[PDB]
Amino acid sequence: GREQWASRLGFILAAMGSAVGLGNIWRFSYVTGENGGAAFLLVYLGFIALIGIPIVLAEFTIGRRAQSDAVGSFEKLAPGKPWKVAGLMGVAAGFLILSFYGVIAGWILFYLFNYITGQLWSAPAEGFGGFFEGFIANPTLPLFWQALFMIATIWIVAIGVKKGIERSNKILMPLLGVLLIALAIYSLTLGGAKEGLAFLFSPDWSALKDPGVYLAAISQAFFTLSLGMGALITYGSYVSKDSRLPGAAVSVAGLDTAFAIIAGIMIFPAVFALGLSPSGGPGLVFVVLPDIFDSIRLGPIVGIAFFILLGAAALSSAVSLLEVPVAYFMRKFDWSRKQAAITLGVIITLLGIPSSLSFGVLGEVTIIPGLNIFDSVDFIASSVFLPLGGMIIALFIGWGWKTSDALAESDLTDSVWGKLWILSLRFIAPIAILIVFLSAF
Ligand SMILES: CCCCCCCCCCCCO[C@@H]1O[C@H](CO)[C@@H](O[C@H]2O[C@H](CO)[C@@H](O)[C@H](O)[C@H]2O)[C@H](O)[C@H]1O
Ligand SMILES: CCCCCCCCS[C@@H]1O[C@H](CO)[C@@H](O)[C@H](O)[C@H]1O
Ligand SMILES: CCCCCCCCS[C@@H]1O[C@H](CO)[C@@H](O)[C@H](O)[C@H]1O
Ligand SMILES: CC(C)C[C@H](N)C(=O)O
Ligand code: NA
Ligand code: NA
Repeated sequence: GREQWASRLGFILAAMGSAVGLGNIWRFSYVTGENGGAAFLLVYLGFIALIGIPIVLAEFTIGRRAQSDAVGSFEKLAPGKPWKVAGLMGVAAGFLILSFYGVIAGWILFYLFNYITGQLWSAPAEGFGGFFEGFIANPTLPLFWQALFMIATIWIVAIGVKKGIERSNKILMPLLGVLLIALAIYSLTLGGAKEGLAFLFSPDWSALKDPGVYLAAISQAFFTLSLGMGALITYGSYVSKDSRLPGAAVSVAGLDTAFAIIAGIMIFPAVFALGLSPSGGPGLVFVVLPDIFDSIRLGPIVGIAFFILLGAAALSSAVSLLEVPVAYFMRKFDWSRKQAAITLGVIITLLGIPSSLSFGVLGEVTIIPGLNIFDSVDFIASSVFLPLGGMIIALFIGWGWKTSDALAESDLTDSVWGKLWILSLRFIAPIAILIVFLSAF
């Protein structure tokens, strides 16, 4: 008696709700800002089309065919084979990513609280940078705001696939999109549009000589798509026998890429208008956007609505993160859904506390040479586990299945896209990820 998405539209909304989150605005802004902008963008865009779309389809195909969790989908489709390592790494990557994801999601609830309590309406004397720096440097407060978010994340995954994840507000993600477009229009009028549009859309190939911008591009590509973390295999697992998988893949990435491009038109024109540097770091959007909201007469209302819609999309992305280990520990250890959700949830919360302290007391502590605790947990998950875990998934469909099985389960039997899709999984994606791995390291 295994669960499945009750409604018909629930699967694509859940996958979109998984993809559209903090990686589109927070991470995309500062990863693009410190990687040169336009040149990094085109490489990132080319990775999404060539590699992101096939892997999104590939993860959908594995889960729907096997109807099991992340690891058990490889045990059923290929028993006694080492392909399951991609499922193991994905479970670990979701564990690592969720730990610091809730921390950033704690920053959002804290800013939402301030707007709701009239704090951040006008500019504090320390400035929005000093207010942000002073808040992240505080040890206790972000832990408290990380906890509240994880509780809501735990609450939803414990309720179930049908009653919780499936039952979500359809309006919030378009509301967020409507709010981003309106904010993008306003940012063009601030005076830094030309400076920002040049940084964002005029390629400077000088920054392309470093092979690290490809690694950072493939990292943001897989992060924003929820790939390599067992999410889409799991959301594909609860899918009925008849459903259109290819169009879901293009809708997920197409909508997601639309949400990321608009986030660049809002941030970078606003960055240059304030005279800031695009390579500030993780707190780029937390120091820029409050500056921009304060320029608005009704900015407090804009800020309240902004951190509500963004917080809900971050809520749906973390729910898709927590669902992967819960699904594994349910089948493996016979844990109840509530027990697995609370246990893993509190565990991942404690694992994310070291990432939160790296912005304050633990700033000078590094694990990977030159990278603090937060940058090292992110780098291992995003830049190492996600591509390497995604390469094996591609090789799994390209060389572990017979072609008729892949095209049939992917519904690409009678189309030209099946030929280009198999080409990408067998050669394009695994070789390109390999070349990026060899070049960066
Ligand atoms: C409204 C925010 C998003 C909705 C989710 C929150 C619902 C739960 C509301 C009760 C929990 C709020 O928890 C709240 O955390 C803030 C820290 O930011 C505490 O605030 C504390 O530090 C802040 C700094 O921002 C000071 O301005 C404040 O004087 C001090 O009390 C509040 O004392 C506490 O009440
Ligand atoms: C909403 C869509 C915005 C698209 C922006 C595209 C990038 C424009 S960069 C462009 O570079 C030229 C020199 O190369 C300068 O002469 C121009 O003044 C400057 O604008
Ligand atoms: C969907 C994404 C579409 C992005 C389109 C961006 C086009 C800007 S190209 C840019 O144009 C300048 C002139 O304006 C030239 O001076 C630059 O050398 C050249 O690089
Ligand atoms: C880890 C993922 C759930 C993050 C999500 N894909 C985002 O773009 O925010
Ligand atoms: Na995304
Ligand atoms: Na989301």
